[PDB]
Amino acid sequence: REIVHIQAGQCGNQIGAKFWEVISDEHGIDPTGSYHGDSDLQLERINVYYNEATGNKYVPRAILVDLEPGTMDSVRSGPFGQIFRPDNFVFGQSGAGNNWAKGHYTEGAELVDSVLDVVRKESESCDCLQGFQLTHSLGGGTGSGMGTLLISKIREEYPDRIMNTFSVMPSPKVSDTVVEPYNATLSVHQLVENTDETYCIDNEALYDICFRTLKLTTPTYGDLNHLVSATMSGVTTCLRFPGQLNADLRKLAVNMVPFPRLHFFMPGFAPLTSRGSQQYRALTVPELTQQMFDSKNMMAACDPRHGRYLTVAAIFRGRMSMKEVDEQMLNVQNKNSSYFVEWIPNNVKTAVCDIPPRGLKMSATFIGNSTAIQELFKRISEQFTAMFRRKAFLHWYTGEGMDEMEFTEAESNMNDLVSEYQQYQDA
Amino acid sequence: MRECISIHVGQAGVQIGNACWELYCLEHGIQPDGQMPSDKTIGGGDDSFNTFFSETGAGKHVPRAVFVDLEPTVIDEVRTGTYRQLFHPEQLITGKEDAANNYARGHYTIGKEIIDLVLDRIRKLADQCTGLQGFLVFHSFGGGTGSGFTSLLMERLSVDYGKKSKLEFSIYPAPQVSTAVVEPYNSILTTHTTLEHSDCAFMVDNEAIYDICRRNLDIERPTYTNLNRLISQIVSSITASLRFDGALNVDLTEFQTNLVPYPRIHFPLATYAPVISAEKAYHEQLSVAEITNACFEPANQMVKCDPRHGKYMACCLLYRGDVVPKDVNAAIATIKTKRSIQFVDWCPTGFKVGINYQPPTVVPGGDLAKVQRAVCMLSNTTAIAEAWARLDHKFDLMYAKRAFVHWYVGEGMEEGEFSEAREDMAALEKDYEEVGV
Amino acid sequence: MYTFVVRDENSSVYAEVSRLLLATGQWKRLRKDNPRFNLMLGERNRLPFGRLGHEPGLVQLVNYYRGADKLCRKASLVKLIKTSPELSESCTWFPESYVIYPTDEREVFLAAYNRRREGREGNVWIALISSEASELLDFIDEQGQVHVIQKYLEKPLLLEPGHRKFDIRSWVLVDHLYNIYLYREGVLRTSSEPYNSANFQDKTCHLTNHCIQKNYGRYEEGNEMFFEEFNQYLMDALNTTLENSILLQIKHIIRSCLMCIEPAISTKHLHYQSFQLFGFDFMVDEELKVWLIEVNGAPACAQKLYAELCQGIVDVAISSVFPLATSIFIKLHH
Amino acid sequence: MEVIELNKCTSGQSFEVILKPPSDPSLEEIQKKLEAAEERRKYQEAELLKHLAE
Ligand SMILES: Nc1nc2c(ncn2[C@@H]2O[C@H](COP(=O)(O)OP(=O)(O)OP(=O)(O)O)[C@@H](O)[C@H]2O)c(=O)[nH]1
Ligand SMILES: Nc1ncnc2c1ncn2[C@@H]1O[C@H](COP(=O)(O)OP(=O)(O)CP(=O)(O)O)[C@@H](O)[C@H]1O
Ligand SMILES: Nc1nc2c(ncn2[C@@H]2O[C@H](COP(=O)(O)OP(=O)(O)O)[C@@H](O)[C@H]2O)c(=O)[nH]1
Ligand SMILES: [Ca+2]
Ligand SMILES: [Mg+2]
Ligand SMILES: [Mg+2]
Repeated sequence: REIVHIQAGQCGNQIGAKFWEVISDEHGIDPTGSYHGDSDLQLERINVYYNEATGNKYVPRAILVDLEPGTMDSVRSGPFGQIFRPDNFVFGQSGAGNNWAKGHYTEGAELVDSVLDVVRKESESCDCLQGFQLTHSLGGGTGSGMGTLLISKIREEYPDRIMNTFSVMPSPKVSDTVVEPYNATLSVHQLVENTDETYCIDNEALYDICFRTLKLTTPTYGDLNHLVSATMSGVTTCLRFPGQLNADLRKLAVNMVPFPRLHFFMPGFAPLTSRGSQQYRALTVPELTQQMFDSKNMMAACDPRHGRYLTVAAIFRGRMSMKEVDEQMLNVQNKNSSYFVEWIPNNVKTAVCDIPPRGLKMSATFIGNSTAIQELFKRISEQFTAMFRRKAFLHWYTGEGMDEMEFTEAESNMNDLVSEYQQYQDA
Repeated sequence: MRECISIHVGQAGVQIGNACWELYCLEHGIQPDGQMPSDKTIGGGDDSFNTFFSETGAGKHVPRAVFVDLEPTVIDEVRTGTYRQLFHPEQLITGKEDAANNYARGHYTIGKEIIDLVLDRIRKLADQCTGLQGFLVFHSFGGGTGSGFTSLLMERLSVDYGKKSKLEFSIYPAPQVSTAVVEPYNSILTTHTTLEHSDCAFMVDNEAIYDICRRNLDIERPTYTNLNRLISQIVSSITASLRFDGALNVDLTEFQTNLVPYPRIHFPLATYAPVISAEKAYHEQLSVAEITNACFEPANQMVKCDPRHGKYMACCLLYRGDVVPKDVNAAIATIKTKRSIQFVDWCPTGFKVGINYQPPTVVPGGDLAKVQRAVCMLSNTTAIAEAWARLDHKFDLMYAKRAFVHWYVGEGMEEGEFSEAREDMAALEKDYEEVGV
Repeated sequence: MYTFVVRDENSSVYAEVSRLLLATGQWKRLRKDNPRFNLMLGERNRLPFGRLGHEPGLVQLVNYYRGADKLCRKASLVKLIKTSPELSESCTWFPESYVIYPTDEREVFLAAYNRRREGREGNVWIALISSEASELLDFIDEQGQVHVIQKYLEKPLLLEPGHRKFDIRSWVLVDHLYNIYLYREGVLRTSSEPYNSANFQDKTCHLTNHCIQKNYGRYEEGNEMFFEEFNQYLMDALNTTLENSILLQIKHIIRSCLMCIEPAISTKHLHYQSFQLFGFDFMVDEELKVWLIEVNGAPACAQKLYAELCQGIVDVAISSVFPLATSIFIKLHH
Repeated sequence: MEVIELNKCTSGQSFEVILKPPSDPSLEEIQKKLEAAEERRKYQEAELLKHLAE
């Protein structure tokens, strides 16, 4: 089951590049594209993400997209920049200027066909394509505007394939422009309809974690991306290595999505660690279980005690007592059963993988479909309404052909999403 | 001699099939390459073991079995397994993508594009038979393939083989090893559609097997391999009468006659004893009275329930090892005065007993210790309905909110089939109630 | 931190138990339909026993014994007593009874009715109380449900002053190990009006229910004499104790009834465990010979004894299975 | 008490002990169910592509 990776825009390509850097090390692949590992566990399901060439060369099944060559040139000069298939570098020149309209309707529409030709070329090589995964931000123009355009056009040509996304949410604490709430709201509207799985990666949470927890006075996008690549590696573990639980994109969706619109997941991770700073003490299983469930470890700035878990997917990595894992996992549910909906029996599913990530003897990645995620969308909606009630900064969009009604619709659909999450919180 | 074909559907069905046929080969002395030195009728015959094995002129004894799975990874391990020479390609069928834990995807969507192929591959086995009794179907309740494709197959077999009997070996879902949250949906759906097409079904709750492995074999975290090798011993005990010389349950029709007075109530409870750890340093071999008494302990059942608060319709005792009728009758007499065994008024209170002198075989390197005498009790007790109650409750909880329903409707299934399936289960729970109290 | 649920709101007894548990700060009450519980204070009808002991990582306990209705139902108790070899055809401590279905063993009942009439001895029975078999059979058929006919004890022990009638209520607790614990504090639910031997129509001095009586509160408070007073009365009025003259018979009948059904309800090797509080109702004749009347599967306690008993339940039936961070019972050994 | 139908052989022996006496759809319909569900998938996919076309 092959997965086609796509990364759009500045953010998408920077986390996307970091992602391929991390897992390539886990799969024993070097920047040259050659395998140099010791375990066969690394190569059993390496076909999910990597295409194999002659001489046993492994090339990422990745497509790099951007409306400006700035960020993508940095990738190509980066550490693993050479591993990527050069023909998969599809880019424009104009940029999107943090404008959703430009990325979705004008500037991006001019480039989207070139991308879909690459997607089609990869898909035809697949023995059994299971779906796609996208990495992008929702605050910009390209990754947000053109990203959602690609998703819509991919669904049209591959309507029976799973669409997954790693969507970075904007935050005033880490803000490029004032029009990010606009771009985000417009994008959420698209994600609710045309994705089966979306990992909500809040920049607010990534900042607070770096500041409050990791004690980084002034975190950079690099510090933020250490957390993302760690999370991205974890949530895809069950897909990249032999396992029984959530081994493919579809089975994951069946177990995580009780209702089609409610498919926005809170990622969590433990132990939280900063770059460079190596920890010498390995966490006990009770510590991993306690931390990965704590709000301070969630990648989405939401309080899980303000909502209820519809479904949960956990994955412990490293060498540990799987019995102790089963016990601690059962202990959480039994101690805090109120925070798990009773009308979905056994909604928590745990898995274990022998291979830990780099730097850590053991770790645990959390994936939760909590109703408390609404706090994220409500936050975007408030920042959206604050400007939209005065029609502020709207001329950037109407100049690209957009009407005010399209904003009102996007606003209404996200407020609906909030109310739907609220419906199952009081069930 | 009348032949029996074994169908293995889904991951659970295939992997359990591997455990059973592995065990069969060791019981009959058949080697991994299929050669059976003891069989002196080269190229054919009509012995008792021929019920499960056909024969080639080359002297190979191949299982009368078909393996089907909508995803190749599992069966591929059979194609390259230690018994790869035992079967032939036409017996191993594999699709591209699985049913993704979805009944509707395994039954309607993906089930439609392979049902004709499987039946053809089954017909090729049936043509090699002189007197086909029927089929033994191995599958899970939880899986999309095990649930979805099985029900479709069981429907077509009733059309293509109307006169033939069809038995089930079903794996009842357990959270401790569950792979999906919607397994309760898949279980009710496949039960409803298969009910009228099944003559006798042996349910095995993974929960029960899981705790037996932990309690009696001292395995902290039982793998599927640990579960399966134990299950195969139970299955072997049940099918031993079809593969060995005897006069009890010699054909499929007799399973229904002896265990299933009422058609819908065709879920006999299985209880096995003794289960002993191979790593147990010192073990005192248990007697006929002790192992027979263990057949009435819920901790030894394939499904955890309380037969005391129900009623029996039938009861078979299948022994393997040093056992004679005299000891059994003495054991039954003692137990009868100690335990609560209530039969329905329209049934005689008795026990059909079967004994094979050959003690139970154990897989070399397995977790089970060799024993001098073992027993498997097949009792049709209304207490097994507790499993239906557990399962239907979880079904009601999720369906009240219509959770995950869209996955099934998205495959062309109607939301009405959910309620129709649940209504059939509600009637089934009532049938058990009328007979039980 | 243990967890529990409540599915019987009318339970005055376990309403206090739930209160005590929460007051320890180590027990948390969940919702009715929350399956992740350690303890279940279940309902009286259709308690789902089949859904117990199937939660991994949880040791589950329930305050009811499955199958214990065979002892707590009048029609069942008679059958149990008459069929069970341990209790036999005619145990001396149970009144001669018969099971009668509305239009079974009606013919058997009349056979014994003749001996009493053709012997010129006491021939009064109870379902209403009467000495004519025809008056009774016409009453059962007129009600609708199954009833039990039973020999009426015509020579009951009578408390003085007052010449009254009474019945003893003993509270028994059976834990998960099936240890039979008799509560040391029982109660005599006495009649306030003098017992009338001739007129059976007046069921106010024949029936000693706490509701019927409510001369209420003349001799003792609320028609409830405790053991300290009843014992003192026996010593003064009969030169004997409560232990000797009655309690040995009570402890015997209790020990016998539960041993009889132990293998049918025991949760020794089960996937879930059970305990339960019973309320046995006894009857004493003039010769100080105790008679079993019935058993209640869902008994209520006496206001004075609620605190002590409800606490007692927590200690031996609950806290024994779920320990936290001299005794008021009498262990009937076996 | 009463043992009956005692049958014996080299492999073993069987018998019965009594303690106390007593007191389909056609191929047509199937193909109709499968194809009908296939149409419902086609309609659902058509409505999607229609919606996306808009
Ligand atoms: N006892 C036992 N149970 C198994 C085994 N394999 C899977 N199961 C159970 O089967 C249920 C799921 O069914 P599967 O057989 O895995 O799925 P499937 O039949 O391949 O159908 P798909 O969903 O299309 O993959 C789970 O609840 C498992 O606990 C096994 O080897 N032994
Ligand atoms: N065989 C008998 N001989 C004499 N008196 C009897 C009797 N059977 C019952 N009684 C009297 O009738 C009263 C009530 O009868 P019973 O106790 O059978 O009804 P109940 O079951 O509604 C009361 P509880 O709520 O305590 O269970 C008894 O307390 C006793 O005083
Ligand atoms: N975590 C993270 N977020 C980023 C990064 N770069 C931009 N963003 C976020 O994405 C938004 C800006 O979008 P951007 O990626 O620059 O738009 P695009 O390049 O035109 O698609 C802002 O809300 C930023 O917080 C990055 O390197 N890491
Ligand atoms: Ca031969
Ligand atoms: Mg930018
Ligand atoms: Mg499978």
